[PDB]
Amino acid sequence: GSLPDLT
Amino acid sequence: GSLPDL
Amino acid sequence: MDKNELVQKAKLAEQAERYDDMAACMKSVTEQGAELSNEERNLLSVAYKNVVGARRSSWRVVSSIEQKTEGAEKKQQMAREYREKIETELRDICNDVLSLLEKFLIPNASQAESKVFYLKMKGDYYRYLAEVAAGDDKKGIVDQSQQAYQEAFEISKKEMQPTHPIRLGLALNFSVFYYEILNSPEKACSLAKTAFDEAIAELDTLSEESYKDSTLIMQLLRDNLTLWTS
Amino acid sequence: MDKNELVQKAKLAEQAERYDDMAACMKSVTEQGAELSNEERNLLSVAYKNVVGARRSSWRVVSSIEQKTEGAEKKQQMAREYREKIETELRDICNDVLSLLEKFLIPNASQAESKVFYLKMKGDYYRYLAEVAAGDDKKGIVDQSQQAYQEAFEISKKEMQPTHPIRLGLALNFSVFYYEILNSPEKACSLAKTAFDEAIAELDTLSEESYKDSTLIMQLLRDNLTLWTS
Repeated sequence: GSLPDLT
Repeated sequence: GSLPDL
Repeated sequence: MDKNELVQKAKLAEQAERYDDMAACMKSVTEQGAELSNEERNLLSVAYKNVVGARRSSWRVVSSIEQKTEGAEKKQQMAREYREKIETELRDICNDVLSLLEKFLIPNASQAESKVFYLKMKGDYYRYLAEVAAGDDKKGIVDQSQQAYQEAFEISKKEMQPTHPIRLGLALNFSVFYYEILNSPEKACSLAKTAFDEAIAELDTLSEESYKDSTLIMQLLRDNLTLWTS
Repeated sequence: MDKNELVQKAKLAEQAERYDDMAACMKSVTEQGAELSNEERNLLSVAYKNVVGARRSSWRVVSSIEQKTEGAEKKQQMAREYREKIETELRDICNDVLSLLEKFLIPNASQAESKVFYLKMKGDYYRYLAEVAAGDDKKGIVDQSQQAYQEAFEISKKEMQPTHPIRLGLALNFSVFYYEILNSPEKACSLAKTAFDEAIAELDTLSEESYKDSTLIMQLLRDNLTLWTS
């Protein structure tokens, strides 16, 4: 798991 | 709603 | 390429969710002129369902923004122009489908099962056009969707058993047409209820190839029924 | 066009889930040469995350089918040729991002936070190239990813608190680079563990604007840690 979108 | 994909 | 190579490239594209590729290969298969198998029929329907569905979903979002930006000219006009660009994509996709239907699929349908499948498909894609049409062209588009559905409906009623998944799926979308396009909750409900009741009285007639599709569509018919009555 | 008009169409495209349009508008904003705001920066990263993410997702599906069709020549060869078609799209997407990063984003980054964001982004899209690279060019691609991450890492450690979401997200993706690209689980675990432990030793430094992103990324760091230890 890489960084997902948190926008 | 309408028919989905199967 | 080879027809069967096209078909298995469409199957690859489906699992990769590359539906533009999927529709391009199933369109090429259709244009070779031979009647589609039940499997080829399904891939063509799946391909364009997703190609047009992306535009339908994006149209509804942008249309909602256009209506809620009154008083903000630049943003409303920007939303309207983007809505119009999505509409042109949507209309071009449905004309692509409806032209394959008129040149290849409907005229070459030898069995009632495929005739009903394709006339329903014609009703669906005119209904998708009606979702975005304005009064001028909408009346004729609505009529084109209704008469394809109606002919499919009569053929299915005479040639297919009440639990046939193709006949059940047509009743589902025809009922949706009545509710969403003609805004008649009564007729939508009575069509959905009649198809549900007549199917559930003959569950013995389910084959093992058909039972999971038929019972799902039955559940969806009853979902709409319960949503449209309360 | 005007910068603000480009940005509001990118926001329109995002809500319509038309990520090709979204990247096209943010690529145009970037090429005007001015430093991107934090909001414009996020819009560019979200847009290209989704355009490249579609190809990465389709690549993994097709690559897995290619791996599971050994012994079935026709199916494996079709999957391999389709994988190569997808690889070219993927490479063009990351070359497009990496050239925006080298021409505009990194050289015009005036703040340490922006330098860490774009150097991590440079590490990210070389990592996506390394995911599909083979032969001679893979070693150089892997090194470019590692050195982008390494420089972002050093700046982050010297200018940011351990609970900063950008520093934590960089540690997350650098940790993933070590595990999946360098096939080094110890270094991956040790990087993720240190980032988690250093954040939890100074939770006082958590801002209320950032605390939910920081605590989520910490949870994700430990998820990889626990999955990489099993």
